[PDB]
Amino acid sequence: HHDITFRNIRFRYKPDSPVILDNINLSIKQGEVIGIVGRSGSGKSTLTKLIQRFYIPENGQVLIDGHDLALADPNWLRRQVGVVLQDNVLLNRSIIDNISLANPGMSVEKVIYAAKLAGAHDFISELREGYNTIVGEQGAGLSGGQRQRIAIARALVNNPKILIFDQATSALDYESEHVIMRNMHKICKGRTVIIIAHRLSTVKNADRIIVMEKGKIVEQGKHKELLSEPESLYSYLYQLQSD
Ligand SMILES: Nc1ncnc2c1ncn2[C@@H]1O[C@H](COP(=O)(O)OP(=O)(O)O)[C@@H](O)[C@H]1O
Repeated sequence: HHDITFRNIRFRYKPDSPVILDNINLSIKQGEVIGIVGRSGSGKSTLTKLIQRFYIPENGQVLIDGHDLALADPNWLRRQVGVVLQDNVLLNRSIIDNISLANPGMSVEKVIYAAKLAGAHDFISELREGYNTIVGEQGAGLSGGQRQRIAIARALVNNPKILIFDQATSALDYESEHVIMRNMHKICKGRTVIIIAHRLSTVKNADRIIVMEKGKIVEQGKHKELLSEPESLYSYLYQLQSD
């Protein structure tokens, strides 16, 4: 059983626009943790946009959990996928409102569980106003790494079977980075995970790494296998990011 399948996917953003995704074929097993890497503009983000049916491919199919997304209920699909957004925590609103910003009438309990997996609960619980803390600046003063753990909690709150991490657009403080990496196995447990990675090192221990270039998957495998292809793009990108 594959949780996510792309078959022969062709996609451009607008009728005249350039083909961005060119005959993408991908099958991700349930519970697999996938890293997608590649230069900027290679199509990484577009791939995840298709998973959420934000856009519709001119050719080929996307299937989630067996189901062709053409036919799947858009509300169900929405609940099936949690996305860890970058820089998308509403400042004028409380931590709990921010975490439950999908189903506002859900359990404080479910909010807490998700913050705990995300490694946010401990810092939230030591705030004067706790979960009612208004996230925004002067109202509290949450750091960027703290807001990011809130973003993970948000993605996790409805217990999605698929979790997607959008590419990091920023550097997090060492403590936030540390807590997240320490909790990653708990966050991903029981879910099919896609991580769009800035630094290759981020997805070193993924079950499989997908290497995209100019809208195509050019290489795929575990890190060690990808580095064994002598002239691989993966090796080149790996060398470019080495210290
Ligand atoms: N909304 C959009 N409309 C038109 N082109 C877009 C849009 N979003 C992304 N693109 C383009 O599609 C290509 C791949 O984008 P993207 O999927 O974001 O790559 P990546 O995540 O690898 O950096 C780029 O040429 C980018 O400018």
